[PDB]
Amino acid sequence: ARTKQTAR
Amino acid sequence: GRRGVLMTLLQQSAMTLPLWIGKPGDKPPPLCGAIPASGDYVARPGDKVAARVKAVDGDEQWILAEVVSYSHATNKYEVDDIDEEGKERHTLSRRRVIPLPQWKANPETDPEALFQKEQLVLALYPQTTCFYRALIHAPPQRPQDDYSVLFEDTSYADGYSPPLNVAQRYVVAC
Repeated sequence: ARTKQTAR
Repeated sequence: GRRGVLMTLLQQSAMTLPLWIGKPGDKPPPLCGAIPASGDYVARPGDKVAARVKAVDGDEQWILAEVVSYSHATNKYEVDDIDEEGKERHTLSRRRVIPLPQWKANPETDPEALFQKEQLVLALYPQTTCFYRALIHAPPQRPQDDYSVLFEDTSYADGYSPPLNVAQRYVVAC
């Protein structure tokens, strides 16, 4: 999965 | 790259979601837009879901996933991350699996099958494959339109993101 924390 | 493959896959799935086209007298079915699944519904292999999964380090996320199987012996699903990098097929209780809509609701014919302004939902956050708590800001006006949502976001002084667009495929009840 790609998380928000990774994304941001 | 993987980023592109992922975002492309998300678009594909959002765009191919069939529009519910009823005739006078029909109601929108379960899993058309905001209409919830029937009681004791079980998703089918291949169906897309939001799945509450715990990492090895304990972090819980609602991820975009696909049903692999359901065991009636144990009342547990297997689901696969739609991201290839997610190498673990997860075993989950029914309470950790929310079926995504199988139809788009047409705002021009079945507006009761859309979430209302200021409803709390789980919605897929842009550039990710995960769902987070949000309030509906505006429903779609036309069948191609996304929802506008306000995500809960503690990096804003008021606790909410600006309006962000999320397709009907990726907005479910919280």
